[PDB]
Amino acid sequence: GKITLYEDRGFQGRHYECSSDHPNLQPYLSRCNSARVDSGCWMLYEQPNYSGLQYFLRRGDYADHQQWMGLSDSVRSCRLIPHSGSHRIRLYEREDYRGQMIEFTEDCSCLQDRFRFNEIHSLDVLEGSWVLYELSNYRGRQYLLMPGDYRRYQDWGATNARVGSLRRVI
Repeated sequence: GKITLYEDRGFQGRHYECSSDHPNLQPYLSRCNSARVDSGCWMLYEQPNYSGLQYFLRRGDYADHQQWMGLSDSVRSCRLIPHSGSHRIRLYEREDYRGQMIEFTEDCSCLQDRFRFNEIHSLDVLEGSWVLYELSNYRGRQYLLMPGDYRRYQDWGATNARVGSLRRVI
């Protein structure tokens, strides 16, 4: 993977290129307002160490932060999302893998239609990486989900359990 991040819109100003995860971009960028993804899928984070608000980017050129649905000019860490062979995820209504479970192998743009619930309290990512979205139709806060077990919503970097949609990283 390869991404180049720029301080100003339109690929102008001081920039930094990456091909791997960086938990601290602050020595290289004082702000970020455009990006060019040459290869790979990436998650940008507002704070260091992969915390705060998250934004998913795929190949292509993003001339300002709004083009990745960002809400600020702050990008302080980034992840290269590893390639996914297949996709499979189990979502649970209650913490620690209790309550109603539903398994997905495809995208879901309205989780509420299936759970008849508005919140997910634990999940296991069996195959592939995914992005969970707070709102339906891939809107609101984003949370990257990589293979692994997540016992509580805090484990995917959320401050509440609200979820509305779910997409495979392809």
